[PDB]
Amino acid sequence: SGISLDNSYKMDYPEMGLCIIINNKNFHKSTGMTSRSGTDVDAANLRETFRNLKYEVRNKNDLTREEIVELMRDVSKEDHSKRSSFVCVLLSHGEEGIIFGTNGPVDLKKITNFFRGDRCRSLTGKPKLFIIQACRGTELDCGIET
Amino acid sequence: SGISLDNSYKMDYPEMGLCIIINNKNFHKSTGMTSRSGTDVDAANLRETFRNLKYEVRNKNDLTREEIVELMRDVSKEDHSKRSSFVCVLLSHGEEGIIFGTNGPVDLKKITNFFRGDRCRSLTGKPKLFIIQACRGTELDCGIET
Amino acid sequence: HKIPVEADFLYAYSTAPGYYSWRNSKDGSWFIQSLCAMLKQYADKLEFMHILTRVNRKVATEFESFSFDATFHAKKQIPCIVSMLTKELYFYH
Amino acid sequence: HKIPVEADFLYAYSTAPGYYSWRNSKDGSWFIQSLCAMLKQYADKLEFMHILTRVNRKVATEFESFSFDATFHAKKQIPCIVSMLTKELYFYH
Repeated sequence: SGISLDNSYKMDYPEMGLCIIINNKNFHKSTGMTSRSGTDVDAANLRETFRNLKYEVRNKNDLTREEIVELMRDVSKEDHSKRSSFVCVLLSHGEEGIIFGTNGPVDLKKITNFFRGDRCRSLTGKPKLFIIQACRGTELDCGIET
Repeated sequence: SGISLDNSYKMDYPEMGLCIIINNKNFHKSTGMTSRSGTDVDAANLRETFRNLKYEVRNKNDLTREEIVELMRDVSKEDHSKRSSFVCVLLSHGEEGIIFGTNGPVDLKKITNFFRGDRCRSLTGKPKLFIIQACRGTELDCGIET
Repeated sequence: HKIPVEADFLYAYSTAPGYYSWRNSKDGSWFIQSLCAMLKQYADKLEFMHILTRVNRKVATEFESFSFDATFHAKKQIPCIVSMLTKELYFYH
Repeated sequence: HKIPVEADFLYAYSTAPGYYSWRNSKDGSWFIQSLCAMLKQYADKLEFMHILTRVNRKVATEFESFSFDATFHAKKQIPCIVSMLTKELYFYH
């Protein structure tokens, strides 16, 4: 065939891939974390948006730190051979490098490590997208008038 | 005039802007930091590359932590009104969030803060690029066979 | 013969390192609102990084906090695109 | 009426967060070598994020460490593009 360039990811596999949405709104009282009002609006918006991009969306609500790790591990163990990519959306409280389960923190690195090129072979060479809606600290941007 | 879209930065100012290259090869013995052999090759490559992009390149070699902060402060105090952008290249030893002067560390945030939209008015709305060639920790990527 | 194990990852952060992330109880978070709007409008036209750049501009220009608490009033937000991708990404083909 | 003070910044890191950054005493660092090569070849043709993506692929595929020390042998590297930019950036006009 003619000249072949590989500047774009192959996104024509039979399936676009999974879109895992973790929506944490209610947190255990003991954590002292407040409810995240309006997060359901985000969760629904994402479900529809990615549905239209042909992603197999799976919504999970109010997951403990244990359940988040278990979910990610299980998902990374699936056969993504026929999938073009992987998308994970995290909606919760957070700190730099951390996402909160309903009962405690989860290091983002622990979550993403399951998908490393050497740990999830069926996703090796494929785009792995993590969308994070959570604080990364307490700093506030005062902005500048333009 | 016809329809006007602003999807691209205005890069047609009289000047493209400054390209400050900080090349730290030799470090004070007391730090116990080794010389960065070959860094001059990088420094020269960048000088020529950005020269061809019409940037006003300024090379600085072996700067102490004090000199780095002073340089950045002074540069941020210049009038960049006629410049399209700003580029700063850092070549040195480093750790996560840190770049090393020849005699000690410098928080990257301290360096970039001088250029905040509210602290460097002549660069507000203009692209500020920081290119960092330095370690961000000690982790090694074992890679995966494809 | 090998690729980095950290390659082909894209982290679309709602905010810059060390910063707070804003949410509107009625409309949803500033970031997700903007991300979905831009994907809906440009997913069949622009490369992913360019879509995310539009998201950065939308969040940066169209949102500002309002609070009775001076500490949290009139604040802004800029998302943070972190790419370890090795190719351009288009949702269409 | 305002923009974030952290907006319009682009951080082109030679390596991923927490990782070592490789350098060749003779050819220079893997990242800078690749960055200059891609800017020389594409600065008058591609948007900056796309140029940096090419840099990611070049570093990721064309470089691998060789060391007598097993600890540092056969290692790889992926650069890390961190964008807080609000518009596309072309070095030409």
